[PDB]
Amino acid sequence: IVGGKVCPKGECPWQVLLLVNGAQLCGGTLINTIWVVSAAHCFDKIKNWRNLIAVLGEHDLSEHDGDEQSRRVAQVIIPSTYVPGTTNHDIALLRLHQPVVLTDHVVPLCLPERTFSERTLAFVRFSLVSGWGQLLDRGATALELMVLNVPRLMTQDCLQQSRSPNITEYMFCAGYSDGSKDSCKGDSGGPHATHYRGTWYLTGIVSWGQGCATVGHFGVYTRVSQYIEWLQKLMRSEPRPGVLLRAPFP
Amino acid sequence: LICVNENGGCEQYCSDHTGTKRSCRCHEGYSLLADGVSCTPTVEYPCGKIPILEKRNA
Ligand SMILES: Nc1nc2ccccc2[nH]1
Ligand SMILES: Nc1nc2ccccc2[nH]1
Ligand SMILES: Nc1nc2ccccc2[nH]1
Ligand SMILES: Nc1nc2ccccc2[nH]1
Ligand SMILES: [Ca+2]
Ligand SMILES: [Cl-]
Ligand SMILES: [Cl-]
Repeated sequence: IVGGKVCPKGECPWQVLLLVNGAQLCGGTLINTIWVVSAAHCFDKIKNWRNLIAVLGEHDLSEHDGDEQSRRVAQVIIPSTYVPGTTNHDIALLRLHQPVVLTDHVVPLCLPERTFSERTLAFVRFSLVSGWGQLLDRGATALELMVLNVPRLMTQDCLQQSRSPNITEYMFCAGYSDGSKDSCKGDSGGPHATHYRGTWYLTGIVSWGQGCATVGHFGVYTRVSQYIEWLQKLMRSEPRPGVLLRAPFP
Repeated sequence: LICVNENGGCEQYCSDHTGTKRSCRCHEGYSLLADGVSCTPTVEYPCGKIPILEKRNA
């Protein structure tokens, strides 16, 4: 995250850190005790699928304080329409091997109904994006979890204000075009979380952009509302052998 | 009332029904109050709420 602040410990309790062989991979969002939503592109270069770990309750990466909970990722589910190396359909549903324990520091973000998300949440101007990604374009990643408030643009206005992949109906833009404030590499897969009448909801996934905080460009986010029914159906399904699963979309 | 305007007055989710009928619903871990619109937590850790802040104003 570029131009944000530290998320005070316990104030981003749905935030997930994904690790591969102990190394930082991506962020993700907890949506109940065994399910995490992330970005499909996070897994384009995984070689050993059995070394993916999800960490909940994480805040400061330089210390252990006992609120952290690690879990093996048993399944990575990606829609059939996603093509590795590309931007569209950038979503993954991750099944943890064992539930996390909900605590003051570990709490799921609500996955909203589609209509509610489309008719109501989509018009809430500002939302929060978070992660341990780069603090600057071409710079070091964060040791403490950062968060940033960003405004959402209608796609017509994003295209008009920007100055290369399309912005499809499975995406939306959010942030600033003055180079001050953005999500960045390493924040990929993390939450874009929207507040409505006292509760927070998952509306986007940190997905892509032209560099980070590039003047004349906005951050791009996977439009989660398009995937609600797809997600809900997979969460009611029985696990299958083999970590990676491609599932038909729609 | 209709769900496309002002969320049907619902705090959370809204269904339109045949006629001038609307039903509000709440996410798992919440229940709908007798006002027909508000949602109250039924568990310690409902989704989308931040315990340290909820306690900070309890
Ligand atoms: N690593 C990886 N990620 C994929 C997503 C879709 C199809 C094949 C894939 N291989
Ligand atoms: N805005 C934005 N989001 C990103 C996600 C991954 C890499 C670079 C990015 N820039
Ligand atoms: N389901 C439920 N709702 C409650 C409200 C107050 C105290 C305990 C409760 N358990
Ligand atoms: N500990 C505890 N249990 C609860 C059940 C419902 C609402 C609030 C609650 N706090
Ligand atoms: Ca720590
Ligand atoms: Cl099944
Ligand atoms: Cl495998």
